[PDB]
Amino acid sequence: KTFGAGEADCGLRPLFEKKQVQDQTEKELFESYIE
Amino acid sequence: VVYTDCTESGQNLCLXEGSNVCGQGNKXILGSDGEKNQCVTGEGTPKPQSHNDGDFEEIPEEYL
Amino acid sequence: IVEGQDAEVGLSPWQVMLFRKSPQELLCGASLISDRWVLTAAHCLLYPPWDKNFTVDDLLVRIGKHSRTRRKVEKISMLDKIYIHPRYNWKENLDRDIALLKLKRPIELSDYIHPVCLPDKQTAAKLLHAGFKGRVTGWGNRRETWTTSVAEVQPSVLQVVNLPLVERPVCKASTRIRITDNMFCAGYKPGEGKRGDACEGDSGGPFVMKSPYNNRWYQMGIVSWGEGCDRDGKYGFYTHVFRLKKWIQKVIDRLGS
Ligand SMILES: *[C@@H]1O[C@H](CO)[C@@H](O[C@@H]2O[C@H](CO)[C@@H](O)[C@H](O)[C@H]2NC(C)=O)[C@H](O)[C@H]1NC(C)=O
Ligand code: NA
Repeated sequence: KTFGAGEADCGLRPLFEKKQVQDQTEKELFESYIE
Repeated sequence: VVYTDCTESGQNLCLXEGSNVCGQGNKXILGSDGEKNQCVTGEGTPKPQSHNDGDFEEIPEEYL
Repeated sequence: IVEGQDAEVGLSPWQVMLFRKSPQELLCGASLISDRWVLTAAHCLLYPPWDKNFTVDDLLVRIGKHSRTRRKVEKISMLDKIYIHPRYNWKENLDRDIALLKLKRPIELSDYIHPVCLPDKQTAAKLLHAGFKGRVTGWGNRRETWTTSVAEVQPSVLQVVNLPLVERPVCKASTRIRITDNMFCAGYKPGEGKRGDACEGDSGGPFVMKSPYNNRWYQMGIVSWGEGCDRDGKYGFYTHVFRLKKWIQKVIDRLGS
């Protein structure tokens, strides 16, 4: 481990993804992929 | 790095003609009133970095 | 960040502030990619036009920070080592504008401190399309210019803005600067309805995109350079992280590192 801890859980926010809660604007990002 | 408007003649790495950088190897001749700026070949002086934001509370001594 | 808004608490737990140690001032943004590695732009550390060439002794990073006091939640760290990409070309308008900072000691993660993911081949294939929006965050100026003092444009809380990827031909036609494959641009077109850009002080910080496939956030870009902030018909430019991933892995995987 020269990278250290953190790769396996990277990118999942404790206050958002981990709680299945969405932030105030991430919907705009997904709309840009779909619409 | 954000290039912002040249503020003195002879500067470079700053916006000179419109929203275009006047790069290294050139220098900005600032127009007076009614004159356009011109980015010409020549040795310029980079426009200096703007004052960094130092308006945070002082961090404790441990972090020298 | 121009035309942004105040970030929610915990929105960007990978956000890092790079600070000069003395005098204490904000230099750049950066991002946490593990418990001991920070990613930023090379020009935040080495920029000969400003006689800038920092050593580890000159710098600190702050992680976990949301707002200026006007507690137990931020971490201040020293750096062990700086790594700048071997082919960073500050004469070639910041081609390969990427650097890694090794933290002096591994940090604990928390609700406010957590690493972002780096993209792989599939992530780049899925997410990098013109019109898809990503998100830029930072502590930089809220406008390019001010009337009286720069303090006018300084934010009290981390700012965020979402911005669309722009087609490469449009990026190239928007500037006379030579754009390489190691850069991309983002931002709204004039009369697209909305605005927004990174600005001074946001350089080095992350452009992230959320994958719908695995619900995770990936850092696709590093704020690199702009001609002004939020000017109509101009776009901000970002280091293309995936294009430089082989170097990141090399550095991280080195036995000494
Ligand atoms: C920026 O400064 C560093 C020194 O911190 C320069 O790097 C090399 O650094 C080592 C360690 O100090 C020295 O032995 C030499 O000066 C260089 N390496 C060797 C052994 O060849 C770096 O050159 C500076 N860069 C610029 C463009 O100013
Ligand atoms: Na613009």
